[PDB]
Amino acid sequence: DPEFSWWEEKLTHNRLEVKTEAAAGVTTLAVDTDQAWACVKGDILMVESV
Amino acid sequence: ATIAGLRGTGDWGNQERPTDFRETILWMEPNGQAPLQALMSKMSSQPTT
Amino acid sequence: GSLAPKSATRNPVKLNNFCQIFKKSYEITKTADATKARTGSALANDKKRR
Repeated sequence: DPEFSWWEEKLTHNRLEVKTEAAAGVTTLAVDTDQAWACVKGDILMVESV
Repeated sequence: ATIAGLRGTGDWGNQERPTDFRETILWMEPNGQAPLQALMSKMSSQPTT
Repeated sequence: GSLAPKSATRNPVKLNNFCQIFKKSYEITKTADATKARTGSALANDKKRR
């Protein structure tokens, strides 16, 4: 055909940003829109540093 | 990202999913007892100069 | 002895392009074709240039 197409896919980290400050002892965190869908039960998340 | 845990026919890209097609044309023609060129088939032929 | 977790997935991105028509023509008289030139045959030289 005079018009042709292709598909590309990237592999990326599972990175979340906490919008609302949470103190120690809080079991619920607020993240950016639709970011929590990637995570499921059993994932291990760790706070990152500069 | 889809979390539903079940990929379905709806959970695909814009043109990732073509449907099914029958790759031919079904033709309709006039029907009758005589051939299509009825007058011609019941006719003689002779050359002209 | 735990149970298996939930599942998730994603989709790629799409790109496309077009095709273009190119034309380049050469013309010569038959008399000039029949003649002999030191530089060689004129038609072949015109074909190479174009």
